[PDB]
Amino acid sequence: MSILTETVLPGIVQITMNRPERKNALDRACYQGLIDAITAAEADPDIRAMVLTGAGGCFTSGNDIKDGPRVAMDYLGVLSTAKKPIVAAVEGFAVGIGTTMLLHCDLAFAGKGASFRMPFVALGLSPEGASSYLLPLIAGSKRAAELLMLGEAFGPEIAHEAGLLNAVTPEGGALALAIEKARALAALPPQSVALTKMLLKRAQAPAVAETIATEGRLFGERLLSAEAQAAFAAFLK
Amino acid sequence: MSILTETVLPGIVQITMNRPERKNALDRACYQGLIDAITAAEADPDIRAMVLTGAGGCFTSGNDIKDGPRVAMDYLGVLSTAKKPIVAAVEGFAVGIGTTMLLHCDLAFAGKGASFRMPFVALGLSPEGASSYLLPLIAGSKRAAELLMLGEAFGPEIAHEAGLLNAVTPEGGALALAIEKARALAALPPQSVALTKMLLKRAQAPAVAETIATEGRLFGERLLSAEAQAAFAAFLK
Amino acid sequence: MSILTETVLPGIVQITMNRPERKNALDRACYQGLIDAITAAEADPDIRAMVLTGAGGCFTSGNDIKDGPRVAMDYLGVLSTAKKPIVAAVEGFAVGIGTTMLLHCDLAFAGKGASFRMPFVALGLSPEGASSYLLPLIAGSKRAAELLMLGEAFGPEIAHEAGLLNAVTPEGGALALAIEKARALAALPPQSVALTKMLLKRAQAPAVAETIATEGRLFGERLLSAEAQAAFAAFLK
Repeated sequence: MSILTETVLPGIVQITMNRPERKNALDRACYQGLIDAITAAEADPDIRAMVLTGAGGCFTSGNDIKDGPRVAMDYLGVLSTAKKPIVAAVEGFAVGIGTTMLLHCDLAFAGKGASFRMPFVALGLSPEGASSYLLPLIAGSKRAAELLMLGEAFGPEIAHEAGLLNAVTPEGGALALAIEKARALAALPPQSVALTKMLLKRAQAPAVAETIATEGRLFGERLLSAEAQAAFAAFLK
Repeated sequence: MSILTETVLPGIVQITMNRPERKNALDRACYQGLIDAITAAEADPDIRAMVLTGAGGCFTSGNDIKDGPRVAMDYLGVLSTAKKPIVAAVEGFAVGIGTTMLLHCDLAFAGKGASFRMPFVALGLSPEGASSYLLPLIAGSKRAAELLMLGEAFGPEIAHEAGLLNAVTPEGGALALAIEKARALAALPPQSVALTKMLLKRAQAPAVAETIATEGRLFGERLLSAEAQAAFAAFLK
Repeated sequence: MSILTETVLPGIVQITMNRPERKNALDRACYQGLIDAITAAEADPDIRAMVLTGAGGCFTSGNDIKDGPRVAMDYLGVLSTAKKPIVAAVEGFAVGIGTTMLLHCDLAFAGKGASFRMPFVALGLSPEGASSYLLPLIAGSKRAAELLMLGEAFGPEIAHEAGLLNAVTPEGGALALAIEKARALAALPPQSVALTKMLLKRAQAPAVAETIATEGRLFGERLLSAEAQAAFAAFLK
């Protein structure tokens, strides 16, 4: 119950990652909570768009180290196959699955001061979220290599240039823009919106599902490597 | 006979959408006219490049509501498989198939003040022109969603950033640049130009042809939906 | 022995195209030399990254006209399947295979004043390096057509915008940045780096190998055309 859900406007549900003490870090129940909200909103004929965001000037710092990867994979599988529009609004940290889940949102906006990173390689792990398939397609392979292979931190402007964001707002302004765009989505003919999203994703969809499964298997392998063991011990200083 | 054709320079045919009273709106005969010009230029060993443009500070406002989609599909099928270079030059409105036909031109230039839009979703319709396949590839999925799913109007700079335009000229200057580039194409060894274009398009070509057919079937379905009926009635105020 | 190899830092080999009198033009032995360096570095467990560059303010002017294409193809086949990171650093001319080999490097940087070109079409030839497949994917089809079909010369900023370069440095500064990024690659867990690179390239890899073979066959055909014969005679004034 660290995942907030409210109908904030007609046709629009807002799903909020709410754990600011731990930078909205995703607990196992958070993944379940996120699966429940999306599922309910998909089944709800009231609802024509979803906005996804985090509380307290933070999006999410990613997977909670304390609170294997199968539930993360279930969430990505749910997120990537949702039939209705999903609009993301990012402030502060969007790290790990914080970044890669943006790949499956139809629209994404971040304020200045946002900080993105995929540090899987540095933890002796491997890509997730179908990032190893999608990111070369939307960012070009050069940029996909600097972000996934080097695991460089990056700001919203690079995130725009890399195909992760439609637009950068000033700081604290991403949610207002996200809600505006969700409103315009909700005012459109919903069947036509759904058909368009499905056709937009038609060519990538089987490769995304097979990539999530293949990444998950390797990620599970990598969680058992000596490199991951040493890197986590290094990450705890 | 609202489609003008002239050999304007050695090796170069200019095909002009000429209906300024209706913003070069495409009539059923216009599609046929456009099919005839491309076909003749393809068969003509005189001809090494085509420039495509509209008269009167306008490219086209798209499909003429008065004057089903099979002939549009035949034109796209013809445009997408032409063996010789096609260079587009856009002023003013390039709306609907006005925009999506740019996907199949090898080069495209627009002046400042150009206005692009794919408003299919707003009319309770669905994507066409193989836009649902190509646009995610050239623009990234984020930007493809704002343009097709929201149907936002957009200018030439966004059209450049979205992979629809090689370059933006000042207003009224797109045709001069288009002709310059067609001249350089015509001065090159034509068999080598043709082989290069074919290899550039080799990976996308079957998916484009199957997407045009699949979009056309859904578009035909959607022309019969209640949503399209209501949206057109709304569009007529 | 115009290909220099040195371990310049721990874990890092630098491979230098060294023929400044002929703008580092690639001789048949240069291709062999480049195959040997990559192969040795791949087999060497000391080595975690490769930097590739040219001497004398030049990257390479490409295939040496004097000193058929099968050895070029063997090099590309080797370059495109290397398991360890490869970082390119470009000054001056990067022409022909000078440009297309950048497609297979994981990272690439050039200084201001760099000059890129794929002039295959102008020589009555055809694309190589799997450029006809990769370049539309990373640059969009519009830009791939201006570069391959027109064979326009272009600078590093366009090379960045076209997905050939991670970043542009000032003149003479590309090697320093390349070495910095290779150092960061070498400091990361190598198995995790290798797994990530392999997953990044997993979807493109069979199409790259089949495209290299198909381009090579057509390139060989084109080396025998009258157009190539006339264009080379024209190129010699």
